Amino acid sequence: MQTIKCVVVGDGAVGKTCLLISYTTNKFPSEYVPTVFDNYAVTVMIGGEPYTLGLFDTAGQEDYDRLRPLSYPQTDVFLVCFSVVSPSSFENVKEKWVPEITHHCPKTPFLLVGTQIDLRDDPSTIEKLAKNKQKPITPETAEKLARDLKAVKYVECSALTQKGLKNVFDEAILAALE
Amino acid sequence: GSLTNKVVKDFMLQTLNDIDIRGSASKDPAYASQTREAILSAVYSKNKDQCCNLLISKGINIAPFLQEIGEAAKNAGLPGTTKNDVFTPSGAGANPFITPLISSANSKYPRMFINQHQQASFKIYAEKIIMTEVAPLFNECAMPTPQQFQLILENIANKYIQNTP
Repeated sequence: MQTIKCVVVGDGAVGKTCLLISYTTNKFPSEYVPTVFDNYAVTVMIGGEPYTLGLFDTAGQEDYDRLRPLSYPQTDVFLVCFSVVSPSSFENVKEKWVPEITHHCPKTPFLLVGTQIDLRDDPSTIEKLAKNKQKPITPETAEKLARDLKAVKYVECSALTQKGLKNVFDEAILAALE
Repeated sequence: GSLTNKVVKDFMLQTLNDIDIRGSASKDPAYASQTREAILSAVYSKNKDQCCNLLISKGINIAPFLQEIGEAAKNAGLPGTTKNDVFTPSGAGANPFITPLISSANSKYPRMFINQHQQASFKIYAEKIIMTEVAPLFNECAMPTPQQFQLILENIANKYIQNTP
């Protein structure tokens, strides 16, 4: 009966598809993570009423500036994603993503989403960033940017362990109905 | 009352008309090229998932197969990156033309998208009309047509499949 359109944006390789799949199947897809996310319409009861949570991935569109906006119309809430182990993706939230969605949907709330937090303490990941004079993004650092860009809030999760996964979407729903 | 799958499909057809890929493509060469890459990336993605799911269910390793379609994607003109000797085109993921059709139909007729089978059927129908709409954009083009590319990947896949049971 009621609908909520949520669009997941952010740099490629940030785990957008994975977190969408991990959330809709309720388990990390071991060994093989599908390239195409298919569970776009999640039916859920909210405030005693029937709803459909429309989830839309944007993976593979990071260089398609002419096609990307096609997904934006009537969006009730955006998930601007970045990997906490990818400084470039984090910087692009400010330099690219928020400016783009704000331009097409100035009145649509958005959540800043930190992904792949399971990798934050991974020795091998940490050393690759150090070799580049960088360190993984901490939530304090992320919260500062979420404040700067006027995000509804900052949330992080791991598609792999699912820690924080469900909260991300509960918050999205709240933001959408806010 | 009425409200059938046909009603929803026709609406998606209406929405495809509103986005008008052909007209946009004719007025902006960048839109056209992006469309071609996006489309061929969707063909890649669909075949990658369909074959990988099969292979994995049969207990086969997908690496050598991914390596080959990666090369096919590369030769198709799709940019990308290589990891563990396997090339993956950057456009692989979500077809940018699908969401406007699917998100709009779900918003207008949500009761028709509750059933999982129906969801899949509408997505498949959307892919089909999108493919038909974009075909002429590949006329007299160096890139393979979506039809040729799909055939190229299927033959590759078929080679791995006939070596499994």
